[PDB]
Amino acid sequence: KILPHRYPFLLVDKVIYMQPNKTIIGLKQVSTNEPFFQIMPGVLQIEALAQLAGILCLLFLFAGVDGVRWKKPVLPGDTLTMQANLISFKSSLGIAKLSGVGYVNGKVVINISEMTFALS
Amino acid sequence: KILPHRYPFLLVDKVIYMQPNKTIIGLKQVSTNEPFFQIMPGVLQIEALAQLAGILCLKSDNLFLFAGVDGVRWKKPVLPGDTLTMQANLISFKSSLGIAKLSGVGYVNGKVVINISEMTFALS
Repeated sequence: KILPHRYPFLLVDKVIYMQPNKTIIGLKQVSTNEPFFQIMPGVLQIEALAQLAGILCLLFLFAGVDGVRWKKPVLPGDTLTMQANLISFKSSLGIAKLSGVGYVNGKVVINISEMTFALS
Repeated sequence: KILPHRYPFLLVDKVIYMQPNKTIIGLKQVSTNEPFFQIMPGVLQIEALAQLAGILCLKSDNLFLFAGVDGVRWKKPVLPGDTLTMQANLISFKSSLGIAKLSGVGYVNGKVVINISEMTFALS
């Protein structure tokens, strides 16, 4: 099943765990045959985490990101483990914001304080 | 030529203005031709500027990797054919801890389409 993404390539090979309106965990095996291909740029990590967050929430648009630290370089051979948490949602100012964290071998390679998304 | 960027593409067609230790303006004419996508992914706009900023750090002096980014806001959508006008500003140079901080803005037809408060670079 596939849904939004302005970015052409979905960066979530698998949603291994999801809890409606609360949290979601997924992962990505970085192959040597990735469309954006050697290291996965942290900018595409934001993306992956953005998509996951979007999976959870499910129109939506990526309105902004805050607090991003790329502590480590993702390499082909690395499996990006990701978890995003819904911080707030507003059937008002139609805005939703979640936080995301990505790991490699149980170690944090990326941190995102808050990703903001807007309706339609 | 020159530049480290872990994104295969150089999202900056050309630097139309440079003031070392201070600022830099560049253009990116979004084309239907490219890889990312049809609308331009916000994250690549972070990328497009991040590279523009990097180009400036390189002019200041030394490898600089992208370590953090804050206060990013995507106001308007960038469509193909749009001419991205970006400008990064050198915030600091606390390269005690080997770290640089630039801010950045991108405009399309004189209107702000993206804002990045702080982009952090560092070590090697």
